[PDB]
Amino acid sequence: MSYNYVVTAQKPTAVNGCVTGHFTSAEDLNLLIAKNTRLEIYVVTAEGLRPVKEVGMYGKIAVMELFRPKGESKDLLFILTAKYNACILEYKQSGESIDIITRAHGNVQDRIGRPSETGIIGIIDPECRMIGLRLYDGLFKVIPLDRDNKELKAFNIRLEELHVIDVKFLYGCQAPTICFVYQDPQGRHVKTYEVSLREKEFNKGPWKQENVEAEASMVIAVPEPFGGAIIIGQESITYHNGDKYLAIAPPIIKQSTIVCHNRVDPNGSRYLLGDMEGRLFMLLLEKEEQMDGTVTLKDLRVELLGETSIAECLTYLDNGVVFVGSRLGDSQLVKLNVDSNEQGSYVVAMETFTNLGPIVDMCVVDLERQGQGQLVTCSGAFKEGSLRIIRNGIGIHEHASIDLPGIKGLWPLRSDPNRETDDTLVLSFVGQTRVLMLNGEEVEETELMGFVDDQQTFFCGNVAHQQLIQITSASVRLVSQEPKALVSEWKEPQAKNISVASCNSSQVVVAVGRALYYLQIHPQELRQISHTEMEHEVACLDITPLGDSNGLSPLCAIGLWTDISARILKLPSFELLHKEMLGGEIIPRSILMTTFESSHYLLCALGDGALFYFGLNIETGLLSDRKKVTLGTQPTVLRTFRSLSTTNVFACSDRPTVIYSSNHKLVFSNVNLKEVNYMCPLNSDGYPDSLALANNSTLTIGTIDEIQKLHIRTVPLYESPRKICYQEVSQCFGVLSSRIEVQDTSGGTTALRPSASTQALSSSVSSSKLFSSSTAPHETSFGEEVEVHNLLIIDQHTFEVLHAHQFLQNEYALSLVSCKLGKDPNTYFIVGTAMVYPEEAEPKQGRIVVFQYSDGKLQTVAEKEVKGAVYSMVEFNGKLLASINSTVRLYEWTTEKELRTECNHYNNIMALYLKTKGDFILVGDLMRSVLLLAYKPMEGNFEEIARDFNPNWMSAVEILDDDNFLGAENAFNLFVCQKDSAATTDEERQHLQEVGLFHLGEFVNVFCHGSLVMQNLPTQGSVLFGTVNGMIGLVTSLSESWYNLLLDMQNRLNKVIKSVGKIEHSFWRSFHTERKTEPATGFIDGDLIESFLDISRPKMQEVVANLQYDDGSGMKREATADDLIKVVEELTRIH
Amino acid sequence: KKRFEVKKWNAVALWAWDIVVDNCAICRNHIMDLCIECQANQASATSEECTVAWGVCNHAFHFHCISRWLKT
Amino acid sequence: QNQSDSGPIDLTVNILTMGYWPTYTPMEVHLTPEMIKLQEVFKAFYLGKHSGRKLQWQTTLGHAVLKAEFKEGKKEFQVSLFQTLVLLMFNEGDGFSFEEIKMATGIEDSELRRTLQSLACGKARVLIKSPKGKEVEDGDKFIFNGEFKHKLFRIKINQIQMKET
Amino acid sequence: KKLVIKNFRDRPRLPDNYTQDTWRKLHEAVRAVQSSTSIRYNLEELYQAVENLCSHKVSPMLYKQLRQACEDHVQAQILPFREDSLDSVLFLKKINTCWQDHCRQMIMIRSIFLFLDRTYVLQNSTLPSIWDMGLELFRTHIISDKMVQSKTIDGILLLIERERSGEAVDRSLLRSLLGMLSDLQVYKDSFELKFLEETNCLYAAEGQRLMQEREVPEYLNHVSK
Amino acid sequence: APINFTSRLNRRASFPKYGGVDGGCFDRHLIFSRFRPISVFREANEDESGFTCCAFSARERFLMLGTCTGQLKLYNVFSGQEEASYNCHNSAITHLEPSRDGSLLLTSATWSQPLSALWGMKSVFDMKHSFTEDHYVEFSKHSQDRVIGTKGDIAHIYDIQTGNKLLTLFNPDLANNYKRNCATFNPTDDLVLNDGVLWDVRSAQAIHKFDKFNMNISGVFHPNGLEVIINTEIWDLRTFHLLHTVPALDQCRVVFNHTGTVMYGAMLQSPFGSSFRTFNATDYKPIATIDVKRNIFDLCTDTKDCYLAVIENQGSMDALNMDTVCRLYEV
Repeated sequence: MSYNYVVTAQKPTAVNGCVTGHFTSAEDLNLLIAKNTRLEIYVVTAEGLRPVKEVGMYGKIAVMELFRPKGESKDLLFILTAKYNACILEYKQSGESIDIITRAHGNVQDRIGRPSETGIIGIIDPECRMIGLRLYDGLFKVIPLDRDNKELKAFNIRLEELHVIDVKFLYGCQAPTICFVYQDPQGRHVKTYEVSLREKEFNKGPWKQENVEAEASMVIAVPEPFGGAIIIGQESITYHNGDKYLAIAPPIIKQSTIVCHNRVDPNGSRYLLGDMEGRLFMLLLEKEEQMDGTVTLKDLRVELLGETSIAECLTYLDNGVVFVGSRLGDSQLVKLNVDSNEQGSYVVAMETFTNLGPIVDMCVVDLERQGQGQLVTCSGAFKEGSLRIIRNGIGIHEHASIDLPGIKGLWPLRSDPNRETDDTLVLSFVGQTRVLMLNGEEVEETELMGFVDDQQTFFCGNVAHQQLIQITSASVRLVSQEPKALVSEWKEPQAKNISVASCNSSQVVVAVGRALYYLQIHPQELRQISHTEMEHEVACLDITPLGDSNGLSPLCAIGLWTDISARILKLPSFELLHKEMLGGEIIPRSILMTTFESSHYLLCALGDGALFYFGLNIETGLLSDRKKVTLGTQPTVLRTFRSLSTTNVFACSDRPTVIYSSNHKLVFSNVNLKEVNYMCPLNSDGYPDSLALANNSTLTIGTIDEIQKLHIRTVPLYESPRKICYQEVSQCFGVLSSRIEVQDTSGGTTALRPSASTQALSSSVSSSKLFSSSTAPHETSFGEEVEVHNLLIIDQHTFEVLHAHQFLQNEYALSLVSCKLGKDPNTYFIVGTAMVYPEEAEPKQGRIVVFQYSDGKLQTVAEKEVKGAVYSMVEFNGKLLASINSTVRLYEWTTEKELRTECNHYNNIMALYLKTKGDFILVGDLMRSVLLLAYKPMEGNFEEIARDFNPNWMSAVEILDDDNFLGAENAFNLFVCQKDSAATTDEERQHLQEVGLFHLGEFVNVFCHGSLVMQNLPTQGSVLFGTVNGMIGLVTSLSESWYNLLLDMQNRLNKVIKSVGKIEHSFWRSFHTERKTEPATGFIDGDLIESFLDISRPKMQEVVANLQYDDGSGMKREATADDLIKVVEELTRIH
Repeated sequence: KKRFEVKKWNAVALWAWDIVVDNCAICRNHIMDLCIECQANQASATSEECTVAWGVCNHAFHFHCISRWLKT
Repeated sequence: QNQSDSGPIDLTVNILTMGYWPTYTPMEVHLTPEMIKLQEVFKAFYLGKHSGRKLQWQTTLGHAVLKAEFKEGKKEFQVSLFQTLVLLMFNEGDGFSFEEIKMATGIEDSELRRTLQSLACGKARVLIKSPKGKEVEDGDKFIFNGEFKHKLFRIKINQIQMKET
Repeated sequence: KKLVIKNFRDRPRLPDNYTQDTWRKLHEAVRAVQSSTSIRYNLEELYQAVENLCSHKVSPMLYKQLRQACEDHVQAQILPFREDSLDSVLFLKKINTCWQDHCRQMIMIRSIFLFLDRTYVLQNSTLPSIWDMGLELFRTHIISDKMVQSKTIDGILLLIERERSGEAVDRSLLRSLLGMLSDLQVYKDSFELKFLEETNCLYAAEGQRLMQEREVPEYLNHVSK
Repeated sequence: APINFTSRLNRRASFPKYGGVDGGCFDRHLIFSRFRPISVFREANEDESGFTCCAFSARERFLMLGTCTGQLKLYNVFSGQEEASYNCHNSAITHLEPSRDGSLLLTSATWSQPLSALWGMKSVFDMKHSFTEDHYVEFSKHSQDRVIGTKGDIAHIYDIQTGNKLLTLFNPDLANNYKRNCATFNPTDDLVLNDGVLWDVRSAQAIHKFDKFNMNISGVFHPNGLEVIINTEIWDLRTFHLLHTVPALDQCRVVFNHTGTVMYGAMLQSPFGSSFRTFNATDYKPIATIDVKRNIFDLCTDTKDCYLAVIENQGSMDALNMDTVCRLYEV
């Protein structure tokens, strides 16, 4: 009954290849970015790469390409999913309305046989007769790219080259030929053939198999006039055409492995090649000329263009720019010049894009102390390896700032009666004021005749009848805009200094301690109308007009001292209408009568960091349905502003959140800003739509965008990371990472490049000799490489490496735990290591090493020998629980500061993962899925409780409950198993029975509980996970009623939410393993649930047709297009 | 939007073990070929008169190569 | 149901052992595209469980429930597959000859004569034959019985498919 | 983004007297609170003085001044207890009143100085709040005093031993006074040990006597009682 | 492209499916090279066992074992407890195989008549058909209503609805006269391998004849629909070309698992070897020889590749002084 809800918390980023051509129009230059199951369509212009349309398909994409099947003006897009569902797609733009029209679709899988080890490879004939694919062993599938082949009928050609490396359609031949690199008894060769779908045969043949570099893997088809193909290996490139070939072996490619290529020059003369180290190369084909006019190749040259991010895919776009896509790092657009720069490079970066993966590890720590935890992750690979910090703040867009400290208030004034915009900004300070004249974006200090700058100001602003007003501790000054000079002044009858004041259009309200006055504003007069006196001092005043009143509030908001209370009086006479108690020893600082959305509320901020909110009945002065929330530590000044349409308020505090109305409730979220003590809305000529947010140090002007909420800081390591943990003692993160050294002619390996682990403020190396006598690595092999692992001390605020501790050569750091152990109060970083060699399929030796993060040094505390490699470690009841090969071993930390083994368990194949909860241990395996162990302290040993009988290869695991284990496998599936405690026999009781099964299409690498939300107080829990594509998902538990509610909802939603290519949702959702395929069950596709809001109303009504959902009372309630939105919102606000 | 619309349809089909059963239990040779004794003037010179029969287990066989065993 | 959606036709299949049932003559007829897709899928389903087989569809044996819109409302009839094709051919318009229907439905004349002999001559007529009589000729013109007065749903008009000839 | 202010006439240093005047009013307010008297200045006026004074590298002025002033008062409050009058009812009333009045005064001061309390003081390792500082001073100088702690604990335990003997005692003081010692974190060090030693002695005496009073009774009834 | 688990597994973070290169083509050599015994099945109320063959049932609820006396015994797959016992033949059972649906079981004896038979599994263990000429019986691979029996070098194919013989495939001149000929279907059920000869199931003529590499093992088909092994020779069943040879398959009763990724079998000449081997289905590259040190009568794996059920003789391999038990090893 372990039902779960699954959503994407962060959209996938990994550039799973790319496609370029003329998709959006015949003339446009297009680029499509592959994101697993999604595609983002862009057009490139002089200004950069701009988005066109975001689309999705129900399935992971294996093949994507553009073609023009003789007669089309636009390219058509062919897509084949990992489930073998093919389609032909046409881009359609009905003015502003953009979508994709499916012209053909159908499955192209072979029912009996076994798939190619190369995966699904699909290529298109340049003459566009057919698409050819290498799908099965010895099986090449060809599908006519016709207009009438709606079902995509496929034909099967038997291939002699059973095992191939890379197939591409060839140029320089009228026939639909393919040139490819393949493996046979003669080594690797390049060969060609003519595909024939009607004959189901391969005809010959541009050329015969010819010898290529043993490491050859890539084939480039070369456009006419050259024709032919280019073969690329590790150290050399060859060009083949008929019975002749050219060859070159540049040292610049020899040093790295080329991953991908892309044609630049349409005559087939120039190609871009790129590696995984970040080098981009230009391959130039130097042509000759024959007596018959034939174009042939004379030679091959490769130039190093410069450095880029990892070249997973290259798509040359325009008149110089190429997109460098990476699923192993960040992506970018670089221009290829002719004239070299000061570095000798021809690569000029234009734009860059961030990729939040592959995700290696994750941890969540609140480094801001806002209630919003930030996720610090290990991501990327090679030179693109980095740490990233993802924080959930609705981004602020800052336009200006000024260094004017000691501010105690700020108000924009319209000093020119004939202008709409603000002319000046008035600032109040501890014991003075300033007035800044606004000149577009620039400002200057000015002086107004009616303005005071040698007194503290409580309030300043515009009032009715073209007037300015200022209230100081000394007096109330009414100023006319025309002269910008005083016309009337009011003075306290009690001869006391003003302690509270506020102004509005038709009047002001002031107080001196207890005494309270109502003064009306006339064209040139301040007229006292009425006054009273409070039992206790006034803490705050607000008489902002409510409803449609002519600048006059019928109500007066009063905060009070001593008793700690706020009340509503009828302003004209100060008659009590309503009162509320606020607290004990805490005084209110800000009381408002204002609006959210279109409704009226009363607010009250107290000097304990908490706020009150009340519904406000403006006609009667009554409050109802009050709320209390905690924002920060400061009394907070609450201020009203208008947003994109309706109004909201902002918390001017140490925790600068914005408060808005949602589901008939006032809710809030933190803004990505340091601190605010005072706020006012700004509408000037330079800043026509912004807020001026000021604190006691500086003033900043900007907008709360409410567009971006998740902000990512990237901190490059230039080395692949491995693990991350946090220690509260050193106020730092512990990070494991791996840098690469390579072998040259003498002395073994040496650093290939600089990285964070060597570019440290401090460093050290392990001195352990424990496995000295047993370490005999291949340090005498030219071109070979070694991983060098380090434990880093990372500053929690700066994320610089404060210390880098290197492990022994060929010592891997596989696991990291942050905890205190045994009776030792100190929190330590525990690193699980292993001795790993090229000859050892399985490790025999490793160790558990405990370190202390002390300032700029990493101090070794303990070094425990283990038998096998320590692959995983977790905290377990004050003890260190570690997985060493197949054996799970529990270690006790003694007062001697060293580990000793208490007990173990090894009834498994390999103990791939560890997670703990109390005395329960979840062990992941390679072919046993999830196993459950428990510690039995009464025996001092382990007991096997249950196992999943299904031999799943786990990619990651997590514990959902004592009898419930959630995890994901290498088959790109998610599942949850439950121990059958209700069972009758042991076969059943000891079985962790699959309850739910769901396919993600994503390979989950990391699990951790928690989410990037701001904590201010349908589904329960929050298991977060990261995948190899930068995707971050979130899984929460469901009740029986909500599972069925959402289950019926999914069935309706998939009827109208059409995929690209008309590919059924039943394909992607189905749990797909090596042994069985099953439809999703026990899980909700929460992305489908959210997607409801992205369809037109008529289709929303189709979804809710006959849509009655079971409820906890047992009632079934029908739904309407608007009510099923409410359902989405109920889930949205939780996950 | 049509005068007539189908709501129910019960389709009917005949089921046979093709089973590459264009062959024989006692004879081997394809049922549409000559039944050994018709490949030459053995049982008959009239090779064109060699017929095919069906059984009760979703398959066929030559008439001659099976009925010849009735005497046995 | 796992194909993501389904057609308007609530399809079932009768699978007959050739060694038990009478031999029947099949006809390739102009089935609604939805019927073609669905019977092909059902064929695919059967032969994915019991492979190495072929299924010979008998369009003469199949039957359907067809709803017709009259001046008195939309009523259902129990019709043969061939009667269904004959009647469905009149859902765009009428005034068609026998010969035209034969070509339009793709069935034999003998089969069409029986379908029209019931549909346009018997009780609860769906079609009206202009040359009033019991037998059906090539030149006979048929129109839709808009003036259909009846209270029963799923009226049996397919006696010909359960009666000897 | 930085913004430039042209012709930037400014006043980065407001009149020294303003800063000192706010400081003086707040110092006087503390003195006005002391001895539980009324305040000449309004609470809001003083609060604003705190918000105004508590500026960059200025705030320490106010914390040090209130701390010393509070200390002076706390030290003065030792004297009313420097007596030989071990009155188990009156002494306890006086010291409990001292604490309860002190708490109220620290609340009044903290309320006035709430801005200081939640900024300079709260956001600082080992800056105790106005109440916490008053608490630490109160126990440091008054409760820790040999005369005060001796009479406080003796007054409490003497009423308790009397209660065990069947006397009627002021349990309302025992409750409030032990609440006071708990707040100051002194109960555990000065009271409980002397108390349990004397109380345990009573239990021993009670057993030996009570069992032999009511004609060798079903004594288990006395044990439970 | 690391060899070691620790490096390969860490790479999964950026290189999914498995990490590094080869994947299963390498990792299968770490798991199918490490066998350890977990449990053993023995006859109830007997002192010593007489098992000769075994198979897991269709739903793997129990292990089905044949005895030297022609009996079938069903044991709880988890507990090892005998649940049922039936008579099938009057002599040692050479083969047992369930349908995927589990309705019926194919059994056959080394001698006792009927040599092969169709027995019901559902409700009642009755007979559907008696085949007095078939030494060995086996289900087809795609359409299991059709079953193939072996009579010397002659294939007999029948449909189990009645057991009626449908087609036969044979030729005494092409036949290699293998001692243990076990005629079998290819994955697409349109070729039969019979005594080393590949038969065209659509014409009943030989399509190809393989050389008599061995005298005992006639061969087994690979699930990929491409490769067929004749003892050691790996042939292309589509073109009949020789692709590869693996001597480790010599006298090894090699069959494949559910996924077609693992191949395994016992060694032959009480004509049994004392060990069994596992192979990588990728290319039949041998993974390991498992040092059982007991003569092995038979063996089978399960769907989940968890335990291999091996019938081992713990006695002296005599006619009477024998103890053949089914010992299960974890991969």
